[PDB]
Amino acid sequence: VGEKASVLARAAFEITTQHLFAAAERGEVDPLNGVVENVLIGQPVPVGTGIVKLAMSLPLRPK
Amino acid sequence: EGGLRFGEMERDVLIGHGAAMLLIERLLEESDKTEVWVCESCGHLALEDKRRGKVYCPVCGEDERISKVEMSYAFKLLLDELKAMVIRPSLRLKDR
Amino acid sequence: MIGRKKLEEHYITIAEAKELLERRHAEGLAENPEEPMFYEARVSLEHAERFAKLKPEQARELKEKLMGLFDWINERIAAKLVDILPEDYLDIRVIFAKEEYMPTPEEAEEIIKVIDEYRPLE
Amino acid sequence: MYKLLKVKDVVRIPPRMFTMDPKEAAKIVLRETYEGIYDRDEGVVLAILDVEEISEGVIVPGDGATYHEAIFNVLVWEPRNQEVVEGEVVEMMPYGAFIRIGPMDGLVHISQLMDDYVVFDEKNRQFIGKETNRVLKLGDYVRARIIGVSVKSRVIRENKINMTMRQPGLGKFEWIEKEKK
Amino acid sequence: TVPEKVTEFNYEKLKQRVLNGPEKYPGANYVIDPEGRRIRLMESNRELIAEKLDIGWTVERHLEDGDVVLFNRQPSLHRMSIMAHRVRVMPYRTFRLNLPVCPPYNADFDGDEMNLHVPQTEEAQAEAKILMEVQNHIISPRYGGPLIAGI
Amino acid sequence: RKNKELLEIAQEIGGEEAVEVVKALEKMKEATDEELAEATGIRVNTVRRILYMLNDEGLADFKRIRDPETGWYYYYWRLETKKLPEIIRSRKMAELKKLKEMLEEETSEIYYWCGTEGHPKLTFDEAMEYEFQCPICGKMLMQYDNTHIIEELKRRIEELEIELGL
Amino acid sequence: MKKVIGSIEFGILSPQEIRKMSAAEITVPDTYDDDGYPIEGGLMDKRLGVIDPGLRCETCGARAGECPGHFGHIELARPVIHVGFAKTIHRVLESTCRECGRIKLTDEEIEEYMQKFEVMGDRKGAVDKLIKEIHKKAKERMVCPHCGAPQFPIKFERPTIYWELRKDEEGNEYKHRMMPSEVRDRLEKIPDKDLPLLGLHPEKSRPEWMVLTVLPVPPVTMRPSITLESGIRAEDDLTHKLVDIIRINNRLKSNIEAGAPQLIIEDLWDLLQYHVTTYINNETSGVPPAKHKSGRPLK
Amino acid sequence: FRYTRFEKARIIGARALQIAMGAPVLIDVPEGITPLQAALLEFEKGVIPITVIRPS
Ligand SMILES: [Mg+2]
Ligand SMILES: [Zn+2]
Ligand SMILES: [Zn+2]
Ligand SMILES: [Zn+2]
Ligand SMILES: [Zn+2]
Repeated sequence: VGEKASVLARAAFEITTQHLFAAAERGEVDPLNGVVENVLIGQPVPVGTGIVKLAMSLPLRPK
Repeated sequence: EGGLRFGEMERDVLIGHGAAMLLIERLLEESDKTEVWVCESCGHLALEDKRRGKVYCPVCGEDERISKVEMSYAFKLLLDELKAMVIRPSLRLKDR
Repeated sequence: MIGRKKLEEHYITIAEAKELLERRHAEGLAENPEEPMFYEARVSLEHAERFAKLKPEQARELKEKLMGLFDWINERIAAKLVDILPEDYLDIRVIFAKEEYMPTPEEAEEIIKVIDEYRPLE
Repeated sequence: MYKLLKVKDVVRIPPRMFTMDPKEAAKIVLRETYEGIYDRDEGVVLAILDVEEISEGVIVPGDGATYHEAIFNVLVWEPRNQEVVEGEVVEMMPYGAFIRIGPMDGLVHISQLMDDYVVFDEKNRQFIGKETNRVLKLGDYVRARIIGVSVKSRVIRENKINMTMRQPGLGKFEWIEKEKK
Repeated sequence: TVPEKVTEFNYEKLKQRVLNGPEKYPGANYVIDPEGRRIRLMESNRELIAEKLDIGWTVERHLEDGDVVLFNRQPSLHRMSIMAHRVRVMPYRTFRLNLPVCPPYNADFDGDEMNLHVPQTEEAQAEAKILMEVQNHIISPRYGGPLIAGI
Repeated sequence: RKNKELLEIAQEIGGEEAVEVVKALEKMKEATDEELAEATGIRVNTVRRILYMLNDEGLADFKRIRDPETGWYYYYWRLETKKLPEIIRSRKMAELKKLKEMLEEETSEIYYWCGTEGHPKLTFDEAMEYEFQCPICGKMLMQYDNTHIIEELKRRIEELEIELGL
Repeated sequence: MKKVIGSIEFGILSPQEIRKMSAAEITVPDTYDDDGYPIEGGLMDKRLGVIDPGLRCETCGARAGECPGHFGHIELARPVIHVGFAKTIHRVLESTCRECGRIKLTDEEIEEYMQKFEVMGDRKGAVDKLIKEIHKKAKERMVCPHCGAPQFPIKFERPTIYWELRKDEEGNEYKHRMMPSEVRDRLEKIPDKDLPLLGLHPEKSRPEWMVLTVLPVPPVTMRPSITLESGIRAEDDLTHKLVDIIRINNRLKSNIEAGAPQLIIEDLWDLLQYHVTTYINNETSGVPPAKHKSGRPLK
Repeated sequence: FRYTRFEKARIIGARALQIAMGAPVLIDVPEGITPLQAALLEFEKGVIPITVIRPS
């Protein structure tokens, strides 16, 4: 938890962060794909059902 | 009119099953969801204008396609706190 | 931006475009909301009726022919000539007044000779 | 002047018309998104000609509809700067004249008409020149040159084009012919 | 209540539900027009609402026999402490839980309390019934053996 | 020349009062503000306001000196003039860029004017808002405007840029 | 058409950006005033945010209920060191040479450390070792390769003051104080090619922007006025300290520009430095917490 | 082609939501049934047209 994760994945752990938090402000990115970042922002987590993608051809005569 | 809460332990149990869809519905959707217009090449939150009915982001003037983004109201306030300091939270969106 | 990317564009004369609008006009004709064409589309049709100096097909033939007459005549400039239908050297002057190159009377007459056909005779 | 555009975009097909071949189906949906709108770069989107090819459907978590990558042809109208156009005077005002040159109108002010002192006939709706007794009124055919474009809103009724005719070979078609000798 | 979104095959059923009002057991509480304004079926009449319903609306009926519901003991120690069940309705004031499903909750019966929440959106509801139902959890992931059995 | 150009920029800000300030500190090579005020006859407040501007342009230096009897500080000013021919450029580069931006604007811009001795040169955006009468005075609005000076301002700036484009 | 959040790229707000994203310059140091008609021209709804039953805003009407607050700015008369970057500013200042802009390393040495930057582009932990070795190697040197080495004094720190033990008479080692203006003008010389060799980025986070020149003002919606009993307006902590900033700021511009007794500038400068430090962090080190007249520390 | 447990749940979930908003149903007659239970009978007959794009 102290090692590398995403920057937000240490924001909700051991609030002291104002020395290590400002460190990331000098040249850093973040994409997503954690678990707690996606739950804070409102996106589907990548485990479970979220890791499937559907596709379907659209004539559909009912019969 | 209150019951019990869904805190730390209740999120980790639903993840274990793998219920992604069920999760989202339970913890966020039963609050407020606010829709904001983000600029694509700037990253800064745009700005409306009523009476004329249009959007407009600061640096680039209307030409650049601005896009709608749906997020929890709680998270929008969190960006502001960083924005009140000298930190820039560029939101780089990505297509469907 | 229209869409993700623009992959192909083409310059069209006013006369040929009239048919496409009329075809689009003929559709809808759907009766359920009746579907009238909106105002600005309806206005453009009337404007198209008056300025069509050539037949749809013969405009294509001239459009191809004008492109092959000179290298410095691209498709837009050639299409513009079909829209204006210059009669003599004076019309060529005013069209090319703000352009990079001004055609001499000699090289203009070669263009004029091509435009000496197709003239409506009215 | 008109232009033909071949552009690929992404269409959201509602389930309510899910029992219909995608080419016609996506065409109706796509049509009620572009007609009547001024895109600042290219211009007035008049009408969708046709839909060439459409790709497979993809479902996204949450919505339930189907997203497709379609290919279609568009007809646009662009009034580029200093492009020579022709139009018809369709409106008379005591300070200028609106000239319909297509889907829009082009205002030319009275001080940029002709190299002559022009006076407004008050009793009628026409302009009369001092020296030359030429009178310009409603329904005349003219030839002008674009001098300025004001691209404000996306609404076609809010953008305004500025033009001028104060050059040899412009104005009403009948004046041009009498001046040639 | 659960939203139901009337389409074409359950039209007949829901017409009777909203007509029954908020008092009787197979009744309804709200009706949602396509615009989104919720109309509350209480005040003085429910007849004129239950006219031509016009497909595409949404009625919030009371829980009927068969809706999926979760169940939680709270402290949620192991993974198995939240499981989806199938509603059956009986007169009195306690939750009735079948006896072999009382090692996984680690419950006894001397006053312990349980909570039950009801998922709503059609994707969420479906997901709960296929993936978390009791029968898919007779063997425990901790050790290779049955967990739900005779007491 | 080298002495001359350093005296001209301070004249553009302060004036003749500032020319004597630059003349006074070059004479003494280390001075307080009172020493620079007495050599020229100017008040010490007027002298010191000029020195804060040259401090803000990176052309005046000072190092503090503790008065050991009173416990206070008084400054010994010096010069640092190893930035001279670049600030001549680096102001006039972007200022001519500001004059580039104006001339590039003047092509597709202001065309109308009010016919008074004051408030001319209206934009076409304001023109349609005014509906072809003046709201300032009330005179009838006229047209194509300032065509000589947009030729003249084009012919005032383009030759200044060739000197500094080197 | 309904996109989702791809990524987030943190960085540092530039002064240039702050001027466009600001809606208005806050100038009147006051709060509401009083019991009726609450509309001023500085810190309250001067196109900033709405909280009263009066519809006025920045043209959009948009009443207090559901109306995202808009930011403001303050044009600070003088540069101000940001307390949060202080420790890092030390690593930058004493590792490069003044007037040139080089990292005090020969080209060859610079050239080969480039190859350790592509092989390490994902692991934050093991790159911190490599930055500090460059740091430690530069601090023990005095020979720049582009100014001929003219004897480089050493820097000082702690908490926010800097010094340089130079020589000027014959052998002295007086402690010349350091002003934020001095520091700022020395960082803009460092070329953009060298920032990757340090811990910075060329576009998102320029080093010179670490010296605050414009302070962005939080909106009205984030600064609510709680009421005590039923008629008392217990003002918000943020609002009070901001008001305190403008009161010292307004006297500051008027007191240096007119009369110049020199002494005032020394006292006034450090107080502003002191004051801004509390606004960023009230629980800072070495800084007496600026409280409100009640004993309750401001958060 | 045999589905995994997670893919099965998703397909039903997606299909059920379509059935609410229109989207004609095959032979699924009986008596009044929720949109969820409609998707279960259609899937039990192997007529669900949704295919799983497998990442490979
Ligand atoms: Mg117990
Ligand atoms: Zn932008
Ligand atoms: Zn006037
Ligand atoms: Zn607002
Ligand atoms: Zn050097």
